[PDB]
Amino acid sequence: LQSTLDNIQSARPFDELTVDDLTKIKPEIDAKVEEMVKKGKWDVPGYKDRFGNLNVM
Amino acid sequence: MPQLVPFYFMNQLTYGFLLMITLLILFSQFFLPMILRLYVSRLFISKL
Amino acid sequence: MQLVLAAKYIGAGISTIGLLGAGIGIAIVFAALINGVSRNPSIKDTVFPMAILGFALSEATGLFCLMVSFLLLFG
Amino acid sequence: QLVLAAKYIGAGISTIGLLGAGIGIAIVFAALINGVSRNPSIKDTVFPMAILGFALSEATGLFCLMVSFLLLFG
Amino acid sequence: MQLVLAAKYIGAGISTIGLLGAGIGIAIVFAALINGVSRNPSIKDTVFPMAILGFALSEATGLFCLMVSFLLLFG
Amino acid sequence: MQLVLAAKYIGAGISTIGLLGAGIGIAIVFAALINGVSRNPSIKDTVFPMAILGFALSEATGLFCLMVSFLLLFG
Amino acid sequence: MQLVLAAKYIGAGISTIGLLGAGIGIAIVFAALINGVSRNPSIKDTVFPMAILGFALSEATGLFCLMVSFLLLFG
Amino acid sequence: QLVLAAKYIGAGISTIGLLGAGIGIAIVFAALINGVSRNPSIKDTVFPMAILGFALSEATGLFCLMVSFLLLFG
Amino acid sequence: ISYAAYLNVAAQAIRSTELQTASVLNRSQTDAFYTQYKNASEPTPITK
Amino acid sequence: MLKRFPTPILKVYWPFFVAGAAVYYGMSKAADLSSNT
Amino acid sequence: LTTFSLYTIIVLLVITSLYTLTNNNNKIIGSRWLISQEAIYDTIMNMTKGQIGGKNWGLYFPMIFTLFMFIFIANLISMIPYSFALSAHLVFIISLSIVIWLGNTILGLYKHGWVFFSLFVPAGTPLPLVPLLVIIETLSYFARAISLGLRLGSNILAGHLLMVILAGLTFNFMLINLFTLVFGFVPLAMILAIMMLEFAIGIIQGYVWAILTASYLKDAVYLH
Amino acid sequence: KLQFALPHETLYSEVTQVNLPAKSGRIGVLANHVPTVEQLLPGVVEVMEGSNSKKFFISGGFATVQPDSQLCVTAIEAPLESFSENIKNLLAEAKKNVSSSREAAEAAIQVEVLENLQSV
Amino acid sequence: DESILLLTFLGFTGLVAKYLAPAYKDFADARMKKVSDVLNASRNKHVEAVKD
Repeated sequence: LQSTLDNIQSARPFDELTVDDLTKIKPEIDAKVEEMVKKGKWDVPGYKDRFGNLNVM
Repeated sequence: MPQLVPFYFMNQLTYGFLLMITLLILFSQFFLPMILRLYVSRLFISKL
Repeated sequence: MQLVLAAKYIGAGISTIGLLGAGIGIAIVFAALINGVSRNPSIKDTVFPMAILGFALSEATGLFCLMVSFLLLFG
Repeated sequence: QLVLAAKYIGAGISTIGLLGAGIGIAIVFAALINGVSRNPSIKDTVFPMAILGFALSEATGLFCLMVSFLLLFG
Repeated sequence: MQLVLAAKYIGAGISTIGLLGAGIGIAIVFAALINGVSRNPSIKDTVFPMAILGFALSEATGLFCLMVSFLLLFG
Repeated sequence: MQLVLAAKYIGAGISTIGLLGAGIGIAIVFAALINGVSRNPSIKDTVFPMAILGFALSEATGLFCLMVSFLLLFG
Repeated sequence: MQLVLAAKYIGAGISTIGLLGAGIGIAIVFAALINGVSRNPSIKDTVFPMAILGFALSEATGLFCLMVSFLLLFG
Repeated sequence: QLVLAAKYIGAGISTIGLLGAGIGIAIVFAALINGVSRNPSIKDTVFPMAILGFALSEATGLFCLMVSFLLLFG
Repeated sequence: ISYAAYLNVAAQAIRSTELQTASVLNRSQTDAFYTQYKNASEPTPITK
Repeated sequence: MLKRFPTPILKVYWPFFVAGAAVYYGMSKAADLSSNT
Repeated sequence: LTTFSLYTIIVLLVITSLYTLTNNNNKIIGSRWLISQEAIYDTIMNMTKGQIGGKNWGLYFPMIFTLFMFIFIANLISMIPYSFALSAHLVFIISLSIVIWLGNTILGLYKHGWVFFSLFVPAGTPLPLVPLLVIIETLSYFARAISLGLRLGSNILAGHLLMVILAGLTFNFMLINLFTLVFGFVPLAMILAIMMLEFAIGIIQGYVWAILTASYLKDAVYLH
Repeated sequence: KLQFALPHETLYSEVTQVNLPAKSGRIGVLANHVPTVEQLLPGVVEVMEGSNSKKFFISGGFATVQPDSQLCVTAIEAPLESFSENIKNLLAEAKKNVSSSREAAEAAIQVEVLENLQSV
Repeated sequence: DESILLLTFLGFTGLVAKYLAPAYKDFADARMKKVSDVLNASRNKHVEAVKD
């Protein structure tokens, strides 16, 4: 946990983070994106519950 | 009006329906899921 | 022949009068939207789809009119 | 010649009938929007009635339009 | 001959104007139906048959106008 | 041709009539804006965009009259 | 010829009818202003800019009509 | 002849334009009366508004009128 | 349902979140018996 | 930049494509008719 | 080649650039340009979940997205002051409208049988006028066929034609005597005001297309 | 001036802008307003003094702009954050209540109250 | 003729760049900030969990 705490402090791209880096750190990214396309739901739930969203309607 | 009437309608329509099929595939397979990557990634950071 | 062509262009002018009705109609739907929202701010998300639906349907009569105008003019 | 001219003129005049239908449609939708803002919850009952009302008002406009086509083409 | 045939067509076109009032008429009735039903939530069982009656009667003037239009056009 | 040219100039004037409806239309939208803002003192952030949408749609119906008017007048 | 010169004066007259609509419209906007300001006597500073905006836009439809009148008058 | 006839007709057509203005003036005045009766006390604020509204409503009528005269005289 | 009854039920619902003080809860408690009378004679007493 | 995820619901859009083919054929005949008087 | 083909290629190239250099290789933080195409995603997500909401709502979400973006770009490209209007070749927009309309009618018939025409009985009424209310509902149902196309078509056509005719008048207004050239800027300003309005009403009409052919698709997907 | 008093509290008992939800939609009062009496429906209320805004959940009551520019608001109980989850559980119970019986009207009010709370 | 129309387009882009482009800059900035702030907040959140 000490080492992990040090890892969060000394390494963290977060001003220029790439989704490619997250796809690399977890294949969960691509798995979920593919599962959503396969599911046929293009609204990922929870996204707008802790990020915004806007609409005209 | 002759600027709204060619007789080239089927010519027009060939290139037109080609653009529609192109964009349909292009959005659906390429450009829409790359926005969905941003969303899913954002939610994955949110969970962790 | 000249009488026919004259009548075509006169007839075109006459049809255009119908559009006035649709313009008032469009306004009436929007008047309702503004009034509804002001009378209840929370209604807005439910009402906004219905408003656009109503706008289009109102507009459609005007487009029928406009099509007669274009049938005379271009045709 | 004169007969051909007459059908074109008549077609123009007939198109004016549509004017009323446009006002009509808008009044139905206006009442819908007003109603739903008034009740918050009437909409389930009212919305079928509104679609019925739309159809009937619109139908009058279609009568004007078919007369226009009967003159113009016919 | 040409003038008489022409006069049929012109007369029909002029006649088509009257129909517009009935269109507005149907809407005025339906507006009241919506408004009333939104006021009470419960008037509706009385008010709905009254409204259908109102529709038919307002329509009837329009239908008389449509008859004259057909009499001019075909007749 | 003098007949057809005269028919154009008359027909242009006929088309101009259509604008009247749009003029009333603009007003109906703005009247709603004023009324609504008076109700809430505060709805205006929501309602003011709705008013802009309303202006554009009503005005657009007006432009259809204007373009037909110019098709006869100039064209 | 006589037909063309006549057509200019006739077409001009027809155009003038359209202007009536804008006049009614202008009044409607002012009516809302008076009633609105009555309902909340401090809404005036917010509402009065909105009112002048509504006036100008309603008036503009009238302007376009009057332009077409002058084009027929002098063309 | 026909050109002179057209002046008289044209003027007549323009007179129709005035009808809208008449309604317009009234709508402003109706609002004045309604407003005064509504607040009891808005009157001093509303009176300059009312004068402005009257003038503008009237102005649209004046434009109709001058076109009517213009076709008649010249 | 009287107008003030209408408001009353709403108020009772509003004391439901759970962070609320005892006095709030006490204001929702009540205990009364409306004892009807007539003429002398007394139709039975029953809780509000 | 780009990534590819196939979206297999192009076979749910079968009546849309069928309608496109019918109108395509019909417009061939329309174009030939308009290139005639 | 064909002018129509050349401008369809130009539209394709515009659309590609918004997802291949607008972004910063998919930066999570979000670039100023990439925020635009996020908002577009959200307003069609939240619109087509609202229109054709149901168990399937996302199955037609790519189609409604490329019907948005095609018209959204084609009502900017068609408004460049020296450009060949694909859209004002009305026959392509109207053909596309009729295609979607027929593809709704066929979809509805297939999914909801020959009792698809029960959609055009909208309300209980006495039985001898139940069929009447099918005739003058269906008449209006394929009036939607031509309304959807002609709406957009009229808007685009009217904008270009209005601007060019008034431009031609103001050209000759400034080609005559210089005292009219002075105080001749106000009619140019009228064309400017119309051009400002024409961009607005073109994006509004593109949104109106995609909600209406979602409403028709709502009917087609879900019977009533 | 605003006077907002409740049978167990005295809140605001001038005040710059006040927004009140009434059976007439929503009413906003700023300075003199027409001196109406309007019944307040179960509500989310905002009271603003300067630009600072404080949000109250109001059980409905009566509102009366007085002709002297005194906004008398009286209602049974209220801040908004304090009212705020368990109540969402309660609505499930209330739905059950609609089933059995006066209780229907009561439960209907409960549906209004949860809906209004969920709304904010 | 068409140079008048091009002059109108130039004026149109002038109004857009005058008024809209700073507004859209501010809009874009605002959202960007919100996304970023949420993102960095989430980073904080897990750092808390490590300590817990």
